[PDB]
Amino acid sequence: MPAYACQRPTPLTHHNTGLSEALEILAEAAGFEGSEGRLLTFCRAASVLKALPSPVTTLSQLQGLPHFGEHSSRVVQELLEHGVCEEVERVRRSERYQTMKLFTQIFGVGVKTADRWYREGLRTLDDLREQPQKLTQQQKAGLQHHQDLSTPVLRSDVDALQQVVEEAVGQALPGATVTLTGGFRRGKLQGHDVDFLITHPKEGQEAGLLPRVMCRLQDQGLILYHQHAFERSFCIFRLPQPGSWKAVRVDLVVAPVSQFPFALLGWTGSKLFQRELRRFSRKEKGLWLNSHGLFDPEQKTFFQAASEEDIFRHLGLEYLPPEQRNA
DNA sequence: CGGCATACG
DNA sequence: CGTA
DNA sequence: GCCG
Ligand SMILES: O=c1ccn([C@H]2C[C@H](O)[C@@H](COP(=O)(O)NP(=O)(O)OP(=O)(O)O)O2)c(=O)[nH]1
Ligand SMILES: [Mn+2]
Ligand SMILES: [Mn+2]
Ligand code: NA
Repeated sequence: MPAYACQRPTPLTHHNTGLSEALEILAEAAGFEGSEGRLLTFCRAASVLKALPSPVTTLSQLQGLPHFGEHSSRVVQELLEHGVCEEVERVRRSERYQTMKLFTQIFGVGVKTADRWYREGLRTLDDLREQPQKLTQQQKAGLQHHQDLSTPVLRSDVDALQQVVEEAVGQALPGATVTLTGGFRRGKLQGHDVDFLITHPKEGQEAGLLPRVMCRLQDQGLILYHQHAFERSFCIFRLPQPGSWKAVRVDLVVAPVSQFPFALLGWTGSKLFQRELRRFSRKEKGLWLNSHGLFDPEQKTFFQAASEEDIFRHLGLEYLPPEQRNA
């Protein structure tokens, strides 16, 4: 088992679901308390279990697995022996965890805002609604639309949504393309949102594209919320439903075709996979990776990539298709 | 012990 | 600060 | 919380 998640395939479904879910609760709790290091270790341990070829049945099977020390091993031990980890259950039922989860789930609220609200004594969505002058416009949208945004987006919704985005994109710039990224590209059947990456085959033609796309979607009556030169938009869209509609979160990102492989790689995720890939790049290869490119800080040069395959090769990693990036 | 990804709105 |  |  290699130590970085980008060095091993991680499928969407696996053989240690219960164990990984428990470790991810502890990760989430760590994040709520501002401990990014502990969040990372718990996420990485969870991901290791996702990458295993069969279920862990005995504690000895954790011996020599990366990211399993005393704490993570004890969590697994208790789950294997009793079907439940007391620490995890204590977290699940803490007022602190439940409220931080509720608040951070709101579009426009992060850990820092949630924590302040918690310290101020606020606990429920109706608590926030009763003092709305204190909310940003983004948070007001997030709170108004919270119920719809809490409903999973279905893979069967994505097709009709991509069609409307393509129509707007084609008027904004003929020849521009729309590629489905995010979790759906990794094979997820549901999502919290839909992520689309937009480019044009002629380098430079994509400049100024996103405002044009957004103004057109807005004129079609499809945009319940967006922030508005820019290249990423975090929207709430009106999606048709039987006799009605629902609000869904849609992310649009534009990249030049030169950068498209890097943007596709970054936006396809998973989040942990990309963190691990960027960590690997810098720490093991001395190269700086982001969603725009891959920089050699010695040569002061950028790697031209024509594909995701190119990027994996340049980093000395075996290629993983999107379905095996579910770290 | 230091480090923990790296951007844009 | 929020967001991916 | 863990690797390195
Ligand atoms: O902090 C982040 C968040 C997202 N990303 C990348 C990876 C992620 O898979 C992708 C899309 O982000 P989403 O928040 O939409 N998550 P995803 O599509 O993987 O799952 P879902 O939308 O179902 O929660 O953007 C990062 O690199 N860093
Ligand atoms: Mn997504
Ligand atoms: Mn998204
Ligand atoms: Na949030």
